Amino acid sequence: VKWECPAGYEVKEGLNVDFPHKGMKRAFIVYPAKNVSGPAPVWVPMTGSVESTNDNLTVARSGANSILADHGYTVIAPVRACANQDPNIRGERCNGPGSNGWNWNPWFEGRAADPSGEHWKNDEGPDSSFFVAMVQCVGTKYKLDARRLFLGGICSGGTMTNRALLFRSNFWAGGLPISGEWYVTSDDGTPLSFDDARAAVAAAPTKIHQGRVGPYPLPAKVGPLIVMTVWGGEKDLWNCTRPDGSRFLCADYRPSTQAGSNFFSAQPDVVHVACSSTHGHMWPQLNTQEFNRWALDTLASHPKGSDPRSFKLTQPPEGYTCHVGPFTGLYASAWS
Repeated sequence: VKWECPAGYEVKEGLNVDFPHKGMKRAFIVYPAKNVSGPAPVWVPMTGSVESTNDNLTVARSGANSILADHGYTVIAPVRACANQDPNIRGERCNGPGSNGWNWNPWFEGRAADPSGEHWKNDEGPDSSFFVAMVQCVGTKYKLDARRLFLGGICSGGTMTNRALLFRSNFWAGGLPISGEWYVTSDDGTPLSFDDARAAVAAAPTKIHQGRVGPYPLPAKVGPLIVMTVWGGEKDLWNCTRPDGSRFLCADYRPSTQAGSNFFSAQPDVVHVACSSTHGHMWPQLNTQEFNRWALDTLASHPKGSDPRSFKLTQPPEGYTCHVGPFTGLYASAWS
């Protein structure tokens, strides 16, 4: 890791605006770690399609992620590009289909189903690179632990976490993709409809599935990481909204969390923890802060480069079931 900022950019505690990156002006919020001497672990939380970055950071039901600073983590939260640097924007001009080859507008987290997404098959996108530049810049003002840079999020933020881990596995130490998409495709990269992608995983629940969320094809080997994928249970689904206001099912996180767990579990230098709950499709609701503390501290117990064989999972808060490896309680096993 290299600690550097765009020439003349002065990082500060709180809201940072007009951060220059790839022709765009970005913003992010910093909460320095509390009760920590020396380099502090980093948490980069990302909101979803409707919740504002401020909601994700300060509202209990949305995760109140800024509170992790009180837990000894320097929190660096990026604002969505669609929000035009406003940390309070919710779904306005963000909650909907993406443009310029992107599938969803909240984050540059997946290539579109049509040919315009072709280029994103092997270009991480401006969000993935922005987060790296963001952390590297904050690191010039606050002492950050280069072996403990973690990012995560819910919904589209979870999808973005998946993409970031696949394209920058040599930077991040790990992540927490909570109910994020994988956008499963055929092995040859052909985009699949929601229904077809859903059926593909159901027909082969233990295989590694390609996906529009990452590079095509997925990398044969990624850098050292610890990834904790979270599924919200039977109700972990997302209903899109048509221009006329009507709603319709457009995402099921059972296949996407399964697919992610399959890929990361197969990786030799990646410790994958699969967690299941029953809160649905939103930030973990049961013992929320207990979960945030447990999850981040679990990730921090595996600094980048650590031997996966040395990892020791501890019991999660009541309301969660987790274990190392791919998900197992989502689809019936073959031997069954």
